[PDB]
Amino acid sequence: NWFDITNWLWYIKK
Amino acid sequence: VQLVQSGAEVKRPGSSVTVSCKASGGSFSTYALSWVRQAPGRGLEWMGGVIPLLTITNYAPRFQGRITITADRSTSTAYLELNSLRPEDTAVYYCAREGTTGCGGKPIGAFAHWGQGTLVTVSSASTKGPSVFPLAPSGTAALGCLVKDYFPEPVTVSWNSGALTSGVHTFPAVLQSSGLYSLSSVVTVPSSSLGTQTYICNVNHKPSNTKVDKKVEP
Amino acid sequence: EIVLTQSPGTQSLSPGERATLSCRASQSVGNNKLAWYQQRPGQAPRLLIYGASSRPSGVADRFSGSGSGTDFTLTISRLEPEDFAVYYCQQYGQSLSTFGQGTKVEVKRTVAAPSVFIFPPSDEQLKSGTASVVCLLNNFYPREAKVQWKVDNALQSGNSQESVTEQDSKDSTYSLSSTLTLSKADYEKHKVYACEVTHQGLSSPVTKSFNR
Ligand SMILES: [Cl-]
Ligand SMILES: [N+]
Repeated sequence: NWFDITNWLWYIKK
Repeated sequence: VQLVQSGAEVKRPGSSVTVSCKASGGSFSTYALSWVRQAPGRGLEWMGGVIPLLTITNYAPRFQGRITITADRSTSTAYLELNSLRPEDTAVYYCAREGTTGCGGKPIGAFAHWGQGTLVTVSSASTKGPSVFPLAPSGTAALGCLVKDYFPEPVTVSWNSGALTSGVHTFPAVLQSSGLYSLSSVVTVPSSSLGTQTYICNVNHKPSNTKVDKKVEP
Repeated sequence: EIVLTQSPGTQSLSPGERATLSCRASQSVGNNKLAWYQQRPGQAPRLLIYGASSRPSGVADRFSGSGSGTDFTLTISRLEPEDFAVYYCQQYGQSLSTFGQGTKVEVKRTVAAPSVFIFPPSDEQLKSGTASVVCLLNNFYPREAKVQWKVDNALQSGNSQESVTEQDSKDSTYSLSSTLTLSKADYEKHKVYACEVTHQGLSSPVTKSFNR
């Protein structure tokens, strides 16, 4: 799901 | 987060349109930006989106082969390109950015932030100012103005320079077989006022600089 | 592709009443990624609910979302005047996001028959080679109405267009304008110009007419 990618990006960038 | 889109566009059939969306506030690169359109009188349709940092696009199958969505990190601007335009592509195009939850910037996927929309009109018509004709009145009388054969949208109409709003109905334009628009504006008033009171319809079509103050009398 | 069904497409309710709006999905929505938006005429959509039941901080707590799988509901606990608008559901549980076709929540009021007016073409327009005849159907409820143009009692087709106003914010009525367009030459071939109106508030059709 493309709509989940920015959540992962957010999580890994913390 | 504020999203500001480029202005209304008239495009010929078979041409390509580019619409821009500039974001100010928050972060741009790490949040999903989508384009959604709405044809006149119809529903919202999701067209596609982009995640700028990763350059990952995602297009609705219906538009795959006709759309390009790009993002410019230097200007926090996203672009929609739609090719091979047809009359059916006439619509308001909105940019929409996903929201966040909490104070940490966690994204929510759903579209919290919307641009003001861009009307793209797909037409072969040329700019044309309307003719303004009275709809003369015959306890209650109706009178109005017919604003005929203009392009493109929009036209605004007031009565008595905004002093008269009670009982006024300004109707949506119709698109005629010429590809020109027509609209009507009416007002109901006491029959007894037709002798005493003046009724003037103020028509404004900015693209043609047509500004008519039409006195409607019995 | 997930098809979202919003049925009914219109709900006529009174201020203060509860509203429940249905969104049914053709397939299970991934991780209940279901959003609701409000849209008022001339405005961009506004997010009310995301993730089926989450409400953004700014949004009135009279809005709530529920459901999961294929079966979602937006609840408005008590309708305020500003809540009469269109509501769209959206799934984003797979890369192809879709919307429902929308449900319009409109103000229920008493049946009101249209007041019907017919306007001949202006002398000014007739100078120009075209004749537009206008029929106004004023302040009626509900929205469903039919206009038929007759010229010397011949039913017209393909030479008229109409449009309808948004529901009036004060009296909850609709109005409709229809234009019949002819060449001046064709307009001068006929005597009787009539618009015939059908509406729930009328026990039989109303005709307004003039003789050229
Ligand atoms: Cl709200
Ligand atoms: N392509």
